[PDB]
Amino acid sequence: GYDRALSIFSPDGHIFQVEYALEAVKRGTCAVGVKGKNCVVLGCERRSTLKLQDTRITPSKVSKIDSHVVLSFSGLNADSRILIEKARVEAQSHRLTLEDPVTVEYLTRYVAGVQQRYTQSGGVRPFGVSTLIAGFDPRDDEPKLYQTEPSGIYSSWSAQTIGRNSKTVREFLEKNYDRKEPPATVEECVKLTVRSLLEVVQTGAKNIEITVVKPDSDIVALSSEEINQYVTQIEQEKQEQ
Amino acid sequence: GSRRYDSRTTIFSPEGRLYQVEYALESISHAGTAIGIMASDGIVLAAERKVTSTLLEQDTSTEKLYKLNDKIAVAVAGLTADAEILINTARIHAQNYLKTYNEDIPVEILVRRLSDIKQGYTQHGGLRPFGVSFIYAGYDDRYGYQLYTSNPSGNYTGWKAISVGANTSAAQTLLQMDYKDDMKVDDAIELALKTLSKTTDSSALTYDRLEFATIRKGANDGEVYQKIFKPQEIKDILVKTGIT
Amino acid sequence: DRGVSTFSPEGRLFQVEYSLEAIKLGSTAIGIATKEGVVLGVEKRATSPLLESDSIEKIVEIDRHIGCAMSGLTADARSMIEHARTAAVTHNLYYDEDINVESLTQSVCDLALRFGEGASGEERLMSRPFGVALLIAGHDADDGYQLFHAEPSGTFYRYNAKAIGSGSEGAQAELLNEWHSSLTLKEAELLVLKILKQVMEEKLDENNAQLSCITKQDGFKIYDNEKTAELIKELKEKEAAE
Amino acid sequence: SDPSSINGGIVVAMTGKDCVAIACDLRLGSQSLGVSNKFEKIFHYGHVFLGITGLATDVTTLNEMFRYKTNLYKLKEERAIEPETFTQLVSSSLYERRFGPYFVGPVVAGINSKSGKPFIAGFDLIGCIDEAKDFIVSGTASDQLFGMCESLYEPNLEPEDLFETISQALLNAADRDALSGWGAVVYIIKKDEVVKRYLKMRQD
Amino acid sequence: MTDRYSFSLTTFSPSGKLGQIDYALTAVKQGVTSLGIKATNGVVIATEKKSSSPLAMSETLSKVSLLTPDIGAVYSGMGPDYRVLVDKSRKVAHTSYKRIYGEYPPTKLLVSEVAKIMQEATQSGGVRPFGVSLLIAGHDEFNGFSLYQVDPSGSYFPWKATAIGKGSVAAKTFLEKRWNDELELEDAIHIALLTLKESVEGEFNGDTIELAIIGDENPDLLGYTGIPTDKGPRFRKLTSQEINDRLEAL
Amino acid sequence: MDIILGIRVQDSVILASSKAVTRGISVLKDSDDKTRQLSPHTLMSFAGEAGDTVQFAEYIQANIQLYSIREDYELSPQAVSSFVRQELAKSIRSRRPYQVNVLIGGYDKKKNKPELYQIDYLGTKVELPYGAHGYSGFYTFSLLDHHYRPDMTTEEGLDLLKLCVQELEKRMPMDFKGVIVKIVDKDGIRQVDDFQAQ
Amino acid sequence: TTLAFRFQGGIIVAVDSRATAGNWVASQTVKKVIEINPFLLGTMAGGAADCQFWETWLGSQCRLHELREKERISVAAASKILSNLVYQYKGAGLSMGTMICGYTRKEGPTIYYVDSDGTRLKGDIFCVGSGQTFAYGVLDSNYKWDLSVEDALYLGKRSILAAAHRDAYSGGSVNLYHVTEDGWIYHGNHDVGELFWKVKEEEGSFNNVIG
Amino acid sequence: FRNNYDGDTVTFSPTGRLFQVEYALEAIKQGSVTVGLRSNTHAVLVALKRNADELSSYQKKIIKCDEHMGLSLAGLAPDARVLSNYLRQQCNYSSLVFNRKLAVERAGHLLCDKAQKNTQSYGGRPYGVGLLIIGYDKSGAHLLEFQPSGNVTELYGTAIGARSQGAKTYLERTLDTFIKIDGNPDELIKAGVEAISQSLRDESLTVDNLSIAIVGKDTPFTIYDGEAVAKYI
Ligand SMILES: *C(=O)[C@H]1NC[C@@](C)(O)[C@](O)([C@H](CC2CCCCC2)NC(=O)[C@H](Cc2ccc(OC)cc2)NC(=O)[C@H](CCO)NC(=O)CN2CCOCC2)O[C@@H]1C
Ligand SMILES: [Mg+2]
Ligand SMILES: [Mg+2]
Ligand SMILES: [Mg+2]
Repeated sequence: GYDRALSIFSPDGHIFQVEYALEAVKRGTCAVGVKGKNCVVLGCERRSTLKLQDTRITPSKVSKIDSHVVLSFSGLNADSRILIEKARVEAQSHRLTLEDPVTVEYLTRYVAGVQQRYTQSGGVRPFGVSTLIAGFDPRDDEPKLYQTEPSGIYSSWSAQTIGRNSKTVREFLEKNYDRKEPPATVEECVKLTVRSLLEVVQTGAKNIEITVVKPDSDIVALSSEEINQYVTQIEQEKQEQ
Repeated sequence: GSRRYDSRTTIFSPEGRLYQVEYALESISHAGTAIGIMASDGIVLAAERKVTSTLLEQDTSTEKLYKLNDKIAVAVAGLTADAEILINTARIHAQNYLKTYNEDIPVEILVRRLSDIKQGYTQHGGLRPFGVSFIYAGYDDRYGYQLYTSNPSGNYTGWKAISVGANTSAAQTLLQMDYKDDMKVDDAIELALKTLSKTTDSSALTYDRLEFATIRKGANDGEVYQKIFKPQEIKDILVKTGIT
Repeated sequence: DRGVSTFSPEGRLFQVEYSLEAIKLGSTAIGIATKEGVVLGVEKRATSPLLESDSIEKIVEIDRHIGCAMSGLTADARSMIEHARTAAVTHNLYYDEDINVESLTQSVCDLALRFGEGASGEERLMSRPFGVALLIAGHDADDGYQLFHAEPSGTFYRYNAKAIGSGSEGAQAELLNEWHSSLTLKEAELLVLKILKQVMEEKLDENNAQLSCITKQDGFKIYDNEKTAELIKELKEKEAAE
Repeated sequence: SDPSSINGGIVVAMTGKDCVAIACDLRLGSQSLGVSNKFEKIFHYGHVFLGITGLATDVTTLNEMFRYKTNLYKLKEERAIEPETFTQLVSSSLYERRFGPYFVGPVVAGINSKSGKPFIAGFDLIGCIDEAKDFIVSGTASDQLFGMCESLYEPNLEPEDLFETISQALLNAADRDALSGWGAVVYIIKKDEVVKRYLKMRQD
Repeated sequence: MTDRYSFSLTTFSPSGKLGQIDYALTAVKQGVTSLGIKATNGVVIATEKKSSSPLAMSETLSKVSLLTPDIGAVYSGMGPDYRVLVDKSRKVAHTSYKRIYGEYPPTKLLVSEVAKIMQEATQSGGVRPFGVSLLIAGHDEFNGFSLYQVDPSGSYFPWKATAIGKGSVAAKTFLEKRWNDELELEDAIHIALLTLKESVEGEFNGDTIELAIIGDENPDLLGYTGIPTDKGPRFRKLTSQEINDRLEAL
Repeated sequence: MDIILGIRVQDSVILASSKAVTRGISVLKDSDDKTRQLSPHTLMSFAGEAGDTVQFAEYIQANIQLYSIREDYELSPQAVSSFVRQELAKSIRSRRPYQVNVLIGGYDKKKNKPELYQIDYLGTKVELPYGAHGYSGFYTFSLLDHHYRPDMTTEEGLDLLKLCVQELEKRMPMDFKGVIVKIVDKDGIRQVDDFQAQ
Repeated sequence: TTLAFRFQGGIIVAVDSRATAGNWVASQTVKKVIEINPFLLGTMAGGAADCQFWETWLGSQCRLHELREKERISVAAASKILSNLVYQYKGAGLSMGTMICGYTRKEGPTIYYVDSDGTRLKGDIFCVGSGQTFAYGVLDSNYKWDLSVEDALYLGKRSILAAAHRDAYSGGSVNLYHVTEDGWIYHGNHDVGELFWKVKEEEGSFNNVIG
Repeated sequence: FRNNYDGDTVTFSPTGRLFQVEYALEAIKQGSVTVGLRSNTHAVLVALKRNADELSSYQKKIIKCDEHMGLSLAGLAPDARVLSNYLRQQCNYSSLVFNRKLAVERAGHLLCDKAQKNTQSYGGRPYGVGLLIIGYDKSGAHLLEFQPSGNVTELYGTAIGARSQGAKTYLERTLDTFIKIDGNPDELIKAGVEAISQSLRDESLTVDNLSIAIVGKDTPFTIYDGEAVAKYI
């Protein structure tokens, strides 16, 4: 029944509900993705307003869509679950009918198409969610990184960040990422991600996760200590000066 | 037409918040306090009955602690009637999972589905959210003892100890103070009561204003038991912890 | 507020007028029709230098003899392009021939006014108009080479040349003078690049500006970055001459 | 063709002095070919037992279904469903698929926890209740079971005597039916404890 | 045409109140006083037959209603809301229970079903909440006698004794003094007639008072004989005559 | 019908499945793999009506693969079998039922035990030490009734199949073009590539 | 009578040109090959309408894949659209036996048999139609992987002629195709009318006929 | 006043008016001028087409509905597409079912009833276009004026759009002259051109600017554009 137009044009040509959806994304905990020569890395900050959690069962910020593609997000957590489930079903659907896993562009283009639809359908508000989608095409070694926003617009990024204080960490990456020589190693790619988060997180051992995605469905999340090492080396880079 | 009278319950503020969610959270902050504490050898649920009389039958009374499964329970904070609608569809999902796979539902799976239902009332349909927050205490053979929390926004998180409803700020500080990871169920019960005892908006904490549940794995069996404590059994455990 | 399909006292549909405003905030797009082909150019307009520019697809193929450039809320264009492609292929299936450029445009414009809250007509289930204009360009045996402007109002004009987006009223005044009936394809290429350079914020290079054409012989071809770079260098030397 | 004669199998139930028994064979066949010698036909929901003969897929599906329904029953009512009530649930559940029925012959058996009264009942495939005091029979050798039960059975048998009488009824009936046997199990049911026994029977 | 009211008319306010549910409780407060008392061997529900006009036949208006042969309801608030709730309550006792398990639902569950319908009117598109509170008194084999209160929100609670409507605050205070866990049914009919005398302004007799009990089975009210298991309904409305006999010993 | 054999030994389940695909009077293919991997330790073999056979297999596969990513966890063989049985038991009362019979062989990494489920197109499921579908069972069940032991090694298991396939090559009227043999154990699924003369 | 086989030099595709209405010969001048794109061929056997309509509809769906994904459709994915379509009409009485034959860089030369029963099979050698057995006879007893293009073309032609001769419901003429890295090449229309006598003389075969 | 009663078409004003309908009527006056007039034998449509730029086409104002009927538009072109499309179907349904050319009079009644439904139901909007319908049926030459209020009127001649009152005052005067141009199509068109040129001001009607249509006794509804109309400038 309920088909009230919630996303409409205002006199200055603006869709305020799509505008206000972006504001919910600004409020979201920060997330970043930097693609190396042979890898892509997703880094996501953890809040510190309430700490007595179970870190074994609390839903972590990077989701697997298929075995070769992953999706981090900033914005409303509950909204992000609905996009992830839809993307995970399109992954299996695509294999079933094409006999081949989705490309990263295809999976992105689908998620972008869903966000768009919820900006001109009666009875529904836009998703309060931007996504980073990263991975490798089947039998391909060229790394991929894509961004979607509530409007439904998408595009690829050498590196990018979304959420609270993304302004600051984009400035960092814009003067610390050389397109001529992308982080040649997995190690030095993870280093530039942690460095970029440490501009915003303010001393965060148990406030920074990293996930590393390599070709041929090779995805691994780093433990506290592994990240805790990269923090200890980066703070000795500053002090030695 | 009708447009004149439409509140528009599923819209964003200029700041990017969901009016009806925020206000529902406000509703839940005035409800009786509910506490979950997870130990090594079990989980405690405690909750405080908002408003009572000499004449309110406490024996045939359940307003805050409901069994969803034989391995999963919830403590409620908010509108009782709204909770019963969600508890009833949660009990059905658990049976649809048991019928389909011939295995009991993993706790996170049930919690995600209930959180997904709430999330819907937040993005489409034009109806008010459910003014309800749940503490889920459950066991399965993948993650063992699990304590989750869900709210009108459709968002869920896992916990070692957590509170919902009234005086959560005050309660969370007192748990963060005296919780340790090596804790035992009997320690947890004692912690759960102490906390309520100091966040209560009432004179004393008596047996007739309390509901209590434990999910233990009785060492003389090898299987998981749910105990929803009877009035006399809350009255016992109240004298032992030295609150008489 | 009030109805989404409501008339202003001046006899105009609010939501459609407000829609044309969104389209003025979009990146520029230019079209020029000649007897040797039709040329489509766009301003890419990346928001950051970390954005891989050639992931910006603001010129799409509809069929081999039809392509279109967009401007405004480009996400709204996806379902329009889907409808254009399905229509062109579905015409080919039913008549064993190529759909006319004009008829293709008429089919896209038939979506535009399908918005409302249950407007007494058919079943227009779409909350608002589209926030994007299209320059549909193509060739057919009947009416030769053709450029069309497709607004969210549902109207569509044929132009000899047309600009849409932020730079349009400036660019249009320039096309008015420069266009004649006996331009070559090469002339129209330099002319698009020239007018983009004028009305773009950034300095025009082969990364933030994309060319394309449609010729009877070769169909619809997006120009790769090397070919466009040589045409920017050619422009600069002709401007430096006099 | 006849969905009642593809897999084969039997169930019987008998009442005694403050006890009931329900027994079944273990055969699961596909026409002449025996396939499984472990297929049990007697389930329990609390203290109420249900045997189901007929098309084996439906036997499986109804057990899953009455587990589902009795589970939600216990959550809402905060007590275990009683035999008399479970009978009606089975009846109404079967009648609900009147024009596409489950090809089964169900049999309820148990003791009322409040009255101590032993109770049995059986049903046709669209849920007509048959509530005899004495005994209930079902499956491919029903005829045989009818003649064994009618001849062997007397009222007020003690559990240990009842066990002999239901065992001799089932065994001697299954050895005259091509689609039954391959082993059997007997449940003796009293107010407090319940004893399950596997019988030694001809393996042909 | 077509219900285009597909959106909630009850929404959270910035203070976290539900506007329409509070306003419904206000409408229930203006209502006439009605009460309930649970004895050891029965339950009594009672209210005043506030006759709108003396030309009106007060008998033809059942404020107290049989839901199942062992359950009864009474109300404070808007009588039209009650009348359709009793109609839906009797029919849900059949479709969601008696047509499945072949016995009448227990009190708590039927109450649960009433509560659910009242909650849906709190949340469903294009409706207001019901402007009543219900007091439901019943018996079932496994829970014995019970008494429940149901509010416009859908919330319900069990009571030993309580009142709703106009003089509830004072009626509740008077029941606290006089209630014990040893009361016989007669003792509770007496306390109910006392508590209801404080609420009534004008005449107080059998023709202004509507009072029913859940108690012993009434074989004489069954309609047929020859089935021993069937002993007849526990619900019995008291006659105009029966109330007056007990008023002369007040 | 086609040949669908399964046998559970000490520490593995072995599925053996005929390579022939025959429309009418012509053997179209002689190398058909009548099996889909559902999860890394659960395998499903299938025979039945021309189209339905693979359509059903690939549909189940997609659903199990979906469940795996969503929960980042592998369903027990018991859980997969119960899902598959229920899907068939719906299909049987639908407008056009899937006419497909399946064996599910899986290794339960929680119980550290192999499991073999046989399920017909009606939704009839049973756990067996050894199983078969179509006419094949008329020979193999009495054979295995004799030569089977529950404590057999995977190597013995394979000799017990070589004995079943020879018996079928002797006495059955169809040329089924030999079998493809797959082992499901603690280490996942591998294809015995040399069964052509083992 | 249609066949497709895979060898060293790509794929050979050969089809008869006869349409029947029972024992009435409707045509001897029919196309049984759909050229879907420069690298994709579909063969037609069965109901004339059913084959023509749905293989034309496949042609559209393949073109729609190129516009959407800016990539030539895989043989696997092309065969599977037709396969999945046909499977929705199962029981309704569609009748088609078809080979989807094509080259992609990713797959190499690939053949899919797809039939109206739902059956979808990859393979090196298929023969489809009332004439299939006659064609298999010649093809299966001369096939090597290592044939020259010239010899493989001939074997394909000679295998349709074979079935044109024996099968009352095949004939007219042989259409020949070769599928390489560079796409399909058409190797002409050969009227069985003149082909039979040229082959019988040159080959010394068909000794059963008086000539 | 007006501000509170012009939200939607389901709301009357206190004086008894429907503003959404009047606003829709307003879109017509902003539209380019078009003329209609008829004798006893032929019926003409002369429309002035309007171009956005000198680089743009002069948007098509005349649509053919059957061999014997068509119409000129002024206002929203997309609304003239939906209404002309509905007329094409009704002319088509009349031919296929009854083997009968749809009467111009009955085409009028059907447009009227389609426009009216949008003016009495919430969520809808009035059509934002005026149409002049010419036909030659069994009762001879006809001209109709359609208004989005749902009012349709059979006339000898009329005009709608911007400055339409000039052409309308001229036809009101020329009535006894042009009505008697029977069996002379070239003279009825001339008196149509001389009518529309009474409502010019900006420019003079050129070759790719003017649009003419004719229907009558032995003349199928045929549209003259460009070079074809050069002999009337
Ligand atoms: C090699 O094996 C060839 N054998 C010859 C032939 C004719 O049997 C056929 O299968 C051929 C397939 C080609 C024909 C040319 C167009 C591309 C497809 N089939 C026919 O020619 C077909 C026979 C046929 C009829 C009916 C059915 O079952 C419905 C199956 C096959 N002929 C027709 O369909 C005729 C066309 C000319 O009249 N029409 C009808 O049969 C009309 N009825 C069809 C069924 O529905 C009712 C109307 O080629 C193979 C490759
Ligand atoms: Mg036997
Ligand atoms: Mg035997
Ligand atoms: Mg022949």
